[PDB]
Amino acid sequence: TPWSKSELVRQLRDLGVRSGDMVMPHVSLRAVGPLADGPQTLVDALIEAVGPTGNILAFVSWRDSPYEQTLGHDAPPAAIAQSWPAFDPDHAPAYPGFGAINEFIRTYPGCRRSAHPDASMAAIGPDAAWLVAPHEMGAAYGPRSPIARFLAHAGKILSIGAGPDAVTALHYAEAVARIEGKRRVTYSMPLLREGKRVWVTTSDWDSNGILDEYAAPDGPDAVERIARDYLARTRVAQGPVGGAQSRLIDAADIVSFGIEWLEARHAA
Ligand SMILES: NC[C@H]1O[C@H](O[C@H]2[C@H](O)[C@@H](O[C@H]3O[C@H](CO)[C@@H](O)[C@H](N)[C@H]3O)[C@H](N)C[C@@H]2N)[C@H](N)[C@@H](O)[C@@H]1O
Ligand SMILES: [Mg+2]
Ligand SMILES: [Mg+2]
Repeated sequence: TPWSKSELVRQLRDLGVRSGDMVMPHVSLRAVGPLADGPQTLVDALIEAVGPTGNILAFVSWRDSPYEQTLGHDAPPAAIAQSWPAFDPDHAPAYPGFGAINEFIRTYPGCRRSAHPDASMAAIGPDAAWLVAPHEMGAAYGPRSPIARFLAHAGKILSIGAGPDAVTALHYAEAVARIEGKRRVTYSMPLLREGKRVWVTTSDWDSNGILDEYAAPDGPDAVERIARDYLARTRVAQGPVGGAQSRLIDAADIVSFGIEWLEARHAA
């Protein structure tokens, strides 16, 4: 029988979500199983669980990010440059590959959306505007990004059937780790500025693997390795949300662990 909003809220409370919390979810809807009203049921449950003073932050990206089409070039290729849509935060759909729940989050009334087209973050709650801006090119997951502010805001990572590789906040640890050999990428995104499309080319840390040994397309990357080690070494509330094995992780603690993990393994 499909899970109801009330059942999910009670499960979230059992896992340790409290009114007023700042939560970043990573969801496998397949693991959760059927929901009374589809994915919206779990969105509504998350909002109820954090309450009217709580906040949700999600990494939603953009269905049409021209990442692969511009990667490695000093400017967008001519055909891309002429016809790609500018990123419009009000209308651009979320990227399906990071979870189908994210499009429901981003379209929720009052949701705010960050300006970085590839790293776009959506937030719901009283602190949403403060969470989502600034989000500049060159600051995808590191200092000055919404992730940085999430980590300063008592953030909790709510993994609902998701694997250790899903922990986006660990890209902050990669950004700040004092290690040699860090990989960077160059790409271009089409922004809206005063109603006009402006292409911006930037470099940033490689979010597909901070060192060569973490950058195999299949993984495992550093996020996955760090998170697997952390979860083997730390008390973390675990329990069901819907049909999904779930965990509620202190974000600052896992990111600090990840910085240490990288710096212990890689020369400065
Ligand atoms: N590397 C191994 C990991 O790979 C993917 O996760 C990555 C994404 O690939 C990356 O995406 C970027 O590169 C994509 C491919 O070019 C673009 O499509 C996308 N627009 C662009 O933002 C995110 N920023 C960070 C995330 N950890 C898998 N989901 C994950 O399970 C696996 O562990
Ligand atoms: Mg508050
Ligand atoms: Mg809207």
